[PDB]
Amino acid sequence: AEEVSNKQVILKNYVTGYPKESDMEIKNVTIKLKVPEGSNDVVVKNLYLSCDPYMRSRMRKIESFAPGSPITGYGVAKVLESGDPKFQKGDLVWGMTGWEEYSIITPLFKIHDKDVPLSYYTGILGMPGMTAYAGFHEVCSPKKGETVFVSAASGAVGQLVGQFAKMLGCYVVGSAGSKEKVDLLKSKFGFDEAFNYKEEQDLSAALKRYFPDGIDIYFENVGGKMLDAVLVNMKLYGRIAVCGMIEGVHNLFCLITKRIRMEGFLVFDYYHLYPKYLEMVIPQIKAGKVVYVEDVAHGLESAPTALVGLFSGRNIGKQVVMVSRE
Amino acid sequence: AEEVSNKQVILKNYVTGYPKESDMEIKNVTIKLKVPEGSNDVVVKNLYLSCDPYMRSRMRKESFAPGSPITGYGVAKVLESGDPKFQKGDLVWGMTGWEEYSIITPLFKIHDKDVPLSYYTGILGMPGMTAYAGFHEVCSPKKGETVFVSAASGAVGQLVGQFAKMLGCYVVGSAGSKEKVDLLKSKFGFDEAFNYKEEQDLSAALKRYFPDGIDIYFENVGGKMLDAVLVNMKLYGRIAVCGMISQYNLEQTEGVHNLFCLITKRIRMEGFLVFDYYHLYPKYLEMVIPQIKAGKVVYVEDVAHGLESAPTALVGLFSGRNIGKQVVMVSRE
Repeated sequence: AEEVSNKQVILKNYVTGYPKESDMEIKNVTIKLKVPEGSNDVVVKNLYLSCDPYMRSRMRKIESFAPGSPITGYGVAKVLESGDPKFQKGDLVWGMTGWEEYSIITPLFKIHDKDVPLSYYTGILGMPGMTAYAGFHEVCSPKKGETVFVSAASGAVGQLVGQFAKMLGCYVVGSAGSKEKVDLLKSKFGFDEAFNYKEEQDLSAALKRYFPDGIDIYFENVGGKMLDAVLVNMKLYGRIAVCGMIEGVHNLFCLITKRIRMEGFLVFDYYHLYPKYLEMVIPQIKAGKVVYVEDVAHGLESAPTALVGLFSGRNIGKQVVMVSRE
Repeated sequence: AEEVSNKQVILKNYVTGYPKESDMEIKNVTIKLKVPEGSNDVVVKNLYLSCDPYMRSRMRKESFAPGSPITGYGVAKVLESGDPKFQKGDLVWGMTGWEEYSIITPLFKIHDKDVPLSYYTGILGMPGMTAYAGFHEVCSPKKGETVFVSAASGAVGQLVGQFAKMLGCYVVGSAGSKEKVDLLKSKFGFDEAFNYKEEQDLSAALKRYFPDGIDIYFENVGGKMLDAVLVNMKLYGRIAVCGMISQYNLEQTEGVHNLFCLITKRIRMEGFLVFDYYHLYPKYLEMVIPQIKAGKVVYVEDVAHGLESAPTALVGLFSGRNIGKQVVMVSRE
């Protein structure tokens, strides 16, 4: 069997406050590229690793990461060997993998379309795209002409939700944390309006300015004070898809008077709809009708920085790490 | 037209904290029992008035007006009508004034008086329709699911528990006294119940009653109770947000902290108002009335007598003096 050096990003310890580079280290080991006898494991060479916000919670003790082992997360990989009938040497796959050059994956999606850049299978064609589609299309049951608000709108998820809303004929407003993200939202992603929540003294007032007749749909990435501001601005029968949250919420009585449906979901419950997502979004990508922006960090050695950078909000759009070229 | 003296319960001032009896007064006016010449109004004699917790909010600056009668749901007899739908002698229920006689702009006609008329302020009126629409529709309940009902001895929660039981759900209720807890289990057939005041830790109390979590929360209370439920919900759990009674007498609301559970447990938490479900009211009556007459569905109300008791009845409600649904009888007829 092939035996190769394997660079890994190890969680050195659980993190309490500011996740920092020094909470991870690079370890170099030797791996044999062989399906373990008996198993239906898959042996892969990792090509891209996604840096996704949910991973931060996994660095603290609560399934969390383990000190001493590689970080894991969504990625794109090429199969080298397989004990699973459905994958063969040479297949391209996306799903959960290790933060390392080669992983052994236990019981993952096969990639069929390679006309698109492979990096997209960490964003629009991967979990963030499926998340936006599940929350917006499935949970909010949106209708043409409805008004839509997205918090953390410059994120991997939010930027898609906004474009999907536009594609449907909705009026769409986004919230973000810098001048440059706000301009990106309007100038690159086609949000009708956007605002820097940091510059507003009164979030409810600011939502009222952009939604004079109220909000039909909130794509919730934030919670707390932002949610309170959304609640008093919702239209009757308004819908809130609770995707992510980052202060006590005081305005829940608005759920009654406005008859709001507020509903949490997890993307992995909707993966049986992924083919039907690919059929909607792939042509849009081709017709240049849905755009995507991303920061690409190069090499595993840059991965600790990239991850801390994402957690920090120090980057524009989706953060990814390219593990190797080709 | 007949002209009669008309006692009225007037809101004297907007209310700060818990209402007191002195926030209201009895006034006596002369009323002409006549349909205003242009209108399709109905002239009614009021027989029963409901005391409902949502009224407490209407007492602060839709809101009630200082100097004017309190208004709310009641049961009344038609004396004169400018509306072909309603005839002299009809019994109706709907919004009316806290007074002996009201002029209403059309309101449900009552057909069955083989039940107590007071029932049309509760089990057969708005609270019963709320329990029905909230549990039967909003909660999408299934046999064998676990159900928690806050303010369970209240007018709405006491029905929710019995509906859940009829479906074969396992049902637990919270109330604010030993007497109300005993009632939930002995009369309303809740599987368990507890006095919220006697629990050091609501989250741990709910874990004890629901080892595997709560499928359905019928929410009447809000606040720390909701936070304790959130951490105890099952996967794809549902919360019908009906009322938040713990919140109505506060200058500012309490912060809810556990909404991250909506994500982890994929909960649907949905507000609703009975106004949107009155299309199901004929279905609800035709189901519930046979059950009432068979003693398969039970109700507990308190009936205070005379308009002069209404302030005390209303204040009492807001502070838990009543067992079950509070009503005021204005008159017999």
